[PDB]
Amino acid sequence: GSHMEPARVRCSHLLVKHSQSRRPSSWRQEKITRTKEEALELINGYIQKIKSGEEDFESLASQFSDCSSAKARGDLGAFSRGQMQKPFEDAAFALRTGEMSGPVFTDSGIHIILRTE
Repeated sequence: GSHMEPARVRCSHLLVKHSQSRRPSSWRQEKITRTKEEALELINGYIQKIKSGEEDFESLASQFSDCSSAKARGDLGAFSRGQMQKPFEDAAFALRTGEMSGPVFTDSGIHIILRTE
């Protein structure tokens, strides 16, 4: 008598892209020439800060996300399943209040998912 995964969850997301993509363009830089390994270093760097509580995810997502989502704070409030990608959904809906998925690798870049609520 339980629901298969939550129906709606709130999770904030950060996106770091890399050269290997169909569009290596950012809002803070023209051509993203950073390779995957460089992106990994960046991602892991934030992942540690998020656990230790060095910098706030909202501030990170609003600055380090190559996507326009940075200006959207990085948070999308409570979202349903049919709003996110398959890998994102699996990770986001598997995070409880305080959990962080980490590096979600997609073709459009690496997404960091943190359960804010």
